[PDB]
Amino acid sequence: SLRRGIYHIENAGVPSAIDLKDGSSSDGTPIVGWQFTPDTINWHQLWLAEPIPNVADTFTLCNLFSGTYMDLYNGSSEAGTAVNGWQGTAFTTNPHQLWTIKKSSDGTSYKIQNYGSKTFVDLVNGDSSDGAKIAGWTGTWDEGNPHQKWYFNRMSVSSAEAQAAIARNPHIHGTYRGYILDGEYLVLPNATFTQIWKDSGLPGSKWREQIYDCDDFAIAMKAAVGKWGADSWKANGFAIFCGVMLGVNKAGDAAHAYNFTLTKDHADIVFFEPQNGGYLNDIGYDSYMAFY
Amino acid sequence: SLRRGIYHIENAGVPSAIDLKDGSSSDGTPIVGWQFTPDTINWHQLWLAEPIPNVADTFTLCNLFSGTYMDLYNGSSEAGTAVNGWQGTAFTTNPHQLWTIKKSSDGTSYKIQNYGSKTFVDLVNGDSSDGAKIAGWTGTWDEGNPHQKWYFNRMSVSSAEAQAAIARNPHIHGTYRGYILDGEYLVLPNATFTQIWKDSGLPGSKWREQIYDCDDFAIAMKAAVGKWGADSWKANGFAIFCGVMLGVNKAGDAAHAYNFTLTKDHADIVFFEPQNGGYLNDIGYDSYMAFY
Ligand SMILES: C[C@@H]1O[C@@H](O[C@@H]2[C@@H](O[C@H]3O[C@H](CO)[C@H](O)[C@H](O)[C@H]3O)[C@@H](O)[C@@H](CO)O[C@@H]2O)[C@@H](O)[C@H](O)[C@@H]1O
Ligand SMILES: C[C@@H]1O[C@@H](O[C@@H]2[C@@H](O[C@H]3O[C@H](CO)[C@H](O)[C@H](O)[C@H]3O)[C@@H](O)[C@@H](CO)O[C@@H]2O)[C@@H](O)[C@H](O)[C@@H]1O
Ligand SMILES: C[C@@H]1O[C@@H](O[C@@H]2[C@@H](O[C@H]3O[C@H](CO)[C@H](O)[C@H](O)[C@H]3O)[C@@H](O)[C@@H](CO)O[C@@H]2O)[C@@H](O)[C@H](O)[C@@H]1O
Ligand SMILES: C[C@@H]1O[C@@H](O[C@@H]2[C@@H](O[C@H]3O[C@H](CO)[C@H](O)[C@H](O)[C@H]3O)[C@@H](O)[C@@H](CO)O[C@@H]2O)[C@@H](O)[C@H](O)[C@@H]1O
Ligand SMILES: C[C@@H]1O[C@@H](O[C@@H]2[C@@H](O[C@H]3O[C@H](CO)[C@H](O)[C@H](O)[C@H]3O)[C@@H](O)[C@@H](CO)O[C@H]2O)[C@@H](O)[C@H](O)[C@@H]1O
Ligand SMILES: C[C@@H]1O[C@@H](O[C@@H]2[C@@H](O[C@H]3O[C@H](CO)[C@H](O)[C@H](O)[C@H]3O)[C@@H](O)[C@@H](CO)O[C@H]2O)[C@@H](O)[C@H](O)[C@@H]1O
Ligand SMILES: [Ca+2]
Ligand SMILES: [Ca+2]
Ligand SMILES: [Ca+2]
Ligand SMILES: [Ca+2]
Ligand SMILES: [Cl-]
Ligand SMILES: [Cl-]
Ligand SMILES: [Cl-]
Ligand SMILES: [Cl-]
Ligand SMILES: [Cl-]
Ligand SMILES: [Cl-]
Ligand code: NA
Ligand code: NA
Repeated sequence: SLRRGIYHIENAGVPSAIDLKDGSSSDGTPIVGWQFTPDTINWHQLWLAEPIPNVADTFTLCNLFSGTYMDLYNGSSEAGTAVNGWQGTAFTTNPHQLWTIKKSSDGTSYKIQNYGSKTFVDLVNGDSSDGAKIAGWTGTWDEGNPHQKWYFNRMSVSSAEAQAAIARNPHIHGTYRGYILDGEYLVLPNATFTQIWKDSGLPGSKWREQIYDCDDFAIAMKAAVGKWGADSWKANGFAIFCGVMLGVNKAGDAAHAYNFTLTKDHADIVFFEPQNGGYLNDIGYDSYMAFY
Repeated sequence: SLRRGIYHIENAGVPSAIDLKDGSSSDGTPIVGWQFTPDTINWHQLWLAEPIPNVADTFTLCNLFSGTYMDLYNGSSEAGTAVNGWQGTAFTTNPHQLWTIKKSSDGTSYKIQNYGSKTFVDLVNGDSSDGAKIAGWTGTWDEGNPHQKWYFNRMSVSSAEAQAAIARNPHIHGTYRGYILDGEYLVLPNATFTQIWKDSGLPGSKWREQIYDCDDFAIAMKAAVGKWGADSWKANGFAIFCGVMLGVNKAGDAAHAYNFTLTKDHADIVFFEPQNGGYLNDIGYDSYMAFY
């Protein structure tokens, strides 16, 4: 089963993503194929998949930027029926907004079927151009047709996943305790994590004994990433990944406060020094506490 | 011995505080007697007392706002010698800026003696008017003269003191762990804590599932109080008191993230709800973790 999470949804035949045109919140805004840049935030192309209770393999798909839902227009089973963004709710009973998502016959990509119409999300004619129509279309679960096949590229971690990446790190103190604050997290590219740091004003902050020292830098970075999240995205039900750690050096006589993020493959953490913007696989400290 | 800390220094004969005139950082800015308002930040009237290593009962006194030091002008032992703010450093060997501070013969107020001149800080003629001259003057350790007697009203807590106030609270979970970030903390009046909340923009923030929920409010408040500290005060070597707590309800099935401060008498904590500005002796949660 596809897991709850945020996905960048990429056609299997051509490198077009599912894009809500201009990120618009208007009802009936077209969902189209569009090119994308890897290792960036693709602002109009992220989708929060919310599993429906007791309805196997069935989800709402909420655009992260607009807060509006993937909607098959009037639920029509006619081939060519528009797929658009439309107002809704995460656990709606409106079948126009409910999608059964299961692996295709290649075992890697998925097909996306409207729960009411039983038709599939289709990149019409396999057209790779920016703005190409996506429609509901007749199809089967098992056929090869790449027009109806979609890679769900996972852009978030659950809290259990973040905890696993931390636990595999070698720079964790024996007395470590971690404090989990949310359930599902958008993982940022370093380019974006850095941009938030820059825009927070921290690059200009001066270290001052106790009154603006390492703990203040680290907490300010976390707060800046939390503000960024709320100010940037209209969907609810996820957070943005940015941790704080306290750590102690090998000699046991100096402690430090810093941030952390996740690798691109989501399997490991990487430390961030908010006093200078650097990313480090070894910051010189073993973490005794984290919150994220 | 007077403990390291921040003090509001009040004459024993008349209710005038030691005030660095207009908070000015200029060398030679007069230190004068001035009236004050209890339970406020008295912006020009706070002094960070730094003990000198191996020099019994002897300190520098740094104005918290200006960052400049109490200085006996050219170290003169003449009665009437100006006491002024002047550039220096926390552990200076300049005797013009070193002060031996010990209890007077009333056992409550202190006398303040210049380490070089052996003269005492004196509110000239006991004058209660705003802007009255403070000077160095001849005197004795044991005499009653109220012109040379000063109540050191303690406005900060050590970390050990904050930890004690938390440990006496009844709403602490069995699994509680606290994480100490600094060593000495300015305790804010609630009026000021509230003003920082208002000025942070939090009163206008909307609760949103995971993306701006209780943890985000609490961390933003802490960050706002940390920014306030650095932007408001020029002295170093202290922090501003504002904690974050995570807690769990009695039934064990709901958790919450909130802030905390200290009572006026510094002996107890009081919870703060950053979603609405309220102060509570019981927020409905027992804390399992804190950082401050
Ligand atoms: C059959 C029809 O279903 C619902 O209307 C849908 C639309 O539903 C969504 O938007 C409407 C406002 O237009 C409303 O906010 C609703 O809660 C939301 O789910 C939408 O799916 C469009 C495009 O496919 O189709 C129908 O208009 C319902 O509101 C109608 O009363 C009626 O039951
Ligand atoms: C080039 C082409 O690929 C396949 O046709 C697709 C369409 O395939 C879907 O619709 C057809 C009926 O129109 C049939 O139901 C098929 O099972 C289903 O997957 C559809 O993807 C459209 C729009 O993008 O493009 C092509 O027509 C294939 O069936 C055709 O034989 C042909 O090889
Ligand atoms: C005896 C004299 O002592 C020092 O000068 C002091 C002043 O010292 C303070 O300010 C000066 C700059 O004016 C400098 O920054 C110094 O480090 C600092 O401690 C001050 O106490 C004034 C007013 O009482 O008196 C003397 O000017 C030293 O700089 C001089 O060279 C000389 O040794
Ligand atoms: C009213 C007055 O109070 C006391 O005199 C103080 C001064 O006291 C200090 O200085 C005198 C010498 O001028 C002497 O050394 C005394 O021990 C020392 O405390 C001084 O505080 C000035 C400036 O504020 O005001 C008064 O003159 C007292 O000795 C006088 O007899 C008289 O009762
Ligand atoms: C917010 C906006 O994002 C970018 O433009 C989007 C655009 O983004 C995708 O396509 C561009 C090329 O047009 C790049 O491949 C990006 O990496 C993609 O994410 C599309 O989403 C369209 C259609 O909805 O809207 C544009 O606003 C960027 O080019 C803009 O500068 C801007 O940052
Ligand atoms: C920053 C400034 O603070 C206040 O004025 C100070 C003044 O403050 C004291 O005296 C006033 C009465 O003049 C009240 O009692 C305050 O509670 C005191 O803290 C003095 O410090 C003088 C001399 O250094 O400077 C003034 O700037 C306040 O009145 C101003 O509005 C302002 O907030
Ligand atoms: Ca949360
Ligand atoms: Ca600090
Ligand atoms: Ca610290
Ligand atoms: Ca959150
Ligand atoms: Cl094409
Ligand atoms: Cl096939
Ligand atoms: Cl949701
Ligand atoms: Cl008077
Ligand atoms: Cl006497
Ligand atoms: Cl200091
Ligand atoms: Na820096
Ligand atoms: Na509110």
